[PDB]
Amino acid sequence: GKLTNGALEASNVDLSKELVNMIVAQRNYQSNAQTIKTQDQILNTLVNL
Amino acid sequence: NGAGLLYQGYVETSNVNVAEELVNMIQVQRAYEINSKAVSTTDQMLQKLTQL
Repeated sequence: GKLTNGALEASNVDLSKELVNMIVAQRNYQSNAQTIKTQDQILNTLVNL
Repeated sequence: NGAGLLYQGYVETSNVNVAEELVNMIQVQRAYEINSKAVSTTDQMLQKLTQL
């Protein structure tokens, strides 16, 4: 393509899209933590008989 | 020829399931105790036979 002097290309990042994606990612991260806790207790009962 | 594939950066963990081992331990302990009880029964029977 063509060029243009006296100008620069931006970072093409929108905080609107990232903030909503950050919230979703955090919950997904929170959620999987339940499985470890669930798997931990489900094994604690068995070893303790 | 039926061989597998190679994945870099991975490792195959032991295929030991820690869940079933505990119930197997329970069953083994109970069976061993029952057999020991059978040994004790035989010994008691012979001892009371020979007490005459």
